Amino acid sequence: SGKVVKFSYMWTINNFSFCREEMGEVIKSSTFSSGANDKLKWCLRVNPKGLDEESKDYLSLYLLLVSCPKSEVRAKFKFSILNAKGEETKAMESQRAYRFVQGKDWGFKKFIRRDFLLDEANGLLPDDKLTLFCEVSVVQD
Amino acid sequence: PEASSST
Repeated sequence: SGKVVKFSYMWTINNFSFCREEMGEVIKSSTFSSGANDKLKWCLRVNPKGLDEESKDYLSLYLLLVSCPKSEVRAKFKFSILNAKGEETKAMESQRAYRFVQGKDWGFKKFIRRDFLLDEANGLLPDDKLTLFCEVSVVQD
Repeated sequence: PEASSST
């Protein structure tokens, strides 16, 4: 009876400003595991130019449950950006645990303003790299 | 912050 119950996934998207993804198009991370015997599979999904018309000015960011042994899992999540010093910034966290099923995601449609992200003065794209950080806590398997 | 799903 042993489980990975908390985990932090760090994802670097190189040459971010030159990403060709238009509105609605997704960038998908590699799959990562947790729970008992790697039985929970996750990934991240980002819309560099927003999910829809409302989020056009934003990067949209989601955590997707790919696979689980039962019907659902309930989990809290926090997304942030790592700056040039490797420090967390622009954090957003779920207000509570959310119900994930296979093929379902949860996240923030308006995670960060694109213009603020792209402005070199803000230091969020050092060497034009976006580093996203997702910390997950699983309440139930 | 308001969480939402992309489906």
